Amino acid sequence: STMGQVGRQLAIIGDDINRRYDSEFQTMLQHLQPTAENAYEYFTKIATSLFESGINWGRVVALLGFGYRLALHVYQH
Amino acid sequence: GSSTMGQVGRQLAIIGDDINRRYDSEFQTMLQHLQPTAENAYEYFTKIATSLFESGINWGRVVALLGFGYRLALHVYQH
Repeated sequence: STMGQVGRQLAIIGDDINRRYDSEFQTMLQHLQPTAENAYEYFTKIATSLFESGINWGRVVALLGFGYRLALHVYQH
Repeated sequence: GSSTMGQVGRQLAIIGDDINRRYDSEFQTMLQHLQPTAENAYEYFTKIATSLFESGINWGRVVALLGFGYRLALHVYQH
């Protein structure tokens, strides 16, 4: 039942993560204007340049979220 | 674009570095309060994950759970 307590604190963290950077993702997507024909190439090099300048869990998270929004952007366009 | 990929990559580096330090303290508090071992880490994680997601799931919550699982693994390895 303490599993709910820890689970509730992750819900706050995740909901805070979900809204804190959601706007910053869409700004990049508008400046990128990605399509199905360039999404893979855009994503792969962006990932390489991000990680070759350093990698940590937060950067992995930021890239995962970017890739998720990038996929949503391409599906809707 | 060419130089464009560096700009977006640098913006993700800022976001990731802000994420990495914004919640790192909140995770370690959870790990100290749970005191997980190799023999209860899986049960701890699965129950926490089910209760987290059954109250709702979004990208941030998936992210928060991944990070918790990563730190939980680091904590168990160190003990």
